[PDB]
Amino acid sequence: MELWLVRHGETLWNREGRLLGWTDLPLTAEGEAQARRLKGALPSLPAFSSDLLRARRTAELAGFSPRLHPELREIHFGALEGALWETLDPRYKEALLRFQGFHPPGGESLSAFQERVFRFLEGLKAPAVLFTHGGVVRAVLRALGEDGLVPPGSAVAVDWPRRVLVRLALD
Repeated sequence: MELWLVRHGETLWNREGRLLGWTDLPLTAEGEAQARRLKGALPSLPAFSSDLLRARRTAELAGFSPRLHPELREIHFGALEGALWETLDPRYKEALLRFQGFHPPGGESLSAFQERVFRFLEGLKAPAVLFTHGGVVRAVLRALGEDGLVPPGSAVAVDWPRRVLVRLALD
């Protein structure tokens, strides 16, 4: 199934390097610029979006009127929301780098996050554009044998659940 996953534009915590999950930050001026650039670079397909502000705003600026789904939200970091990556305990850093065995207090485990994301994707019966988050895109890429956290305001098209089709980044 052809699915286009879009990572929302940048927020302040992108440059600050803080874990950004359910904290509802708005896009920065540049983030909105990145979103605008997506308009015309994404196919006209039904759209779904994380209900978090930065994702919804990215979808709007990209020219879409998506159906909101909490299932497309970034992982919930719990007590780690807002934590600087730099000073994150090595055990948490490794869990996030290896994408396994991560369950922050008051948050969501990586395995539960994956279950949530993949269950949502399984329900998509036709091609669509999904406005979402870095962790969601990473979960999909990693499950397809590819690594890397695509830049803010960029997109990746995949043939779910078989392979990545194209990675699209604009300047």
